[PDB]
Amino acid sequence: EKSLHYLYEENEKAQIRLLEDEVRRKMSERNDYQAYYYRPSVAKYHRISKEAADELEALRGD
Amino acid sequence: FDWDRPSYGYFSRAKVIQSAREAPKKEEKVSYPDATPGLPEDYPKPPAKYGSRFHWLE
Repeated sequence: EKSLHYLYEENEKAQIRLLEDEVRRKMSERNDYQAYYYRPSVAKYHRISKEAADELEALRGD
Repeated sequence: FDWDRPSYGYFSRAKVIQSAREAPKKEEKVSYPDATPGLPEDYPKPPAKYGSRFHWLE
């Protein structure tokens, strides 16, 4: 029965490892989730420079 | 014509008027119903089944 319990645990671990292999393959194929294969690009600096150019339009003058 | 000359900086200031034509609508924020979603902070996080499941560790 210890062999039965260890075989059940190892078979469920093998099934979860196979399932996470298909999940990681489908995640890296389409780049869908933010966690693993997502290469993050931000538009923060473009918005910062556009906001700064918007404040600089008010300060033009004499 | 009884017109006086304006000052030296009359036309160089900001001029405010009332316009007959209506103003153009501000652009709506772009919508992305299929974005790149992440794990939300209110998502429940139970402990992992069988630990790491990576090379006999748990």
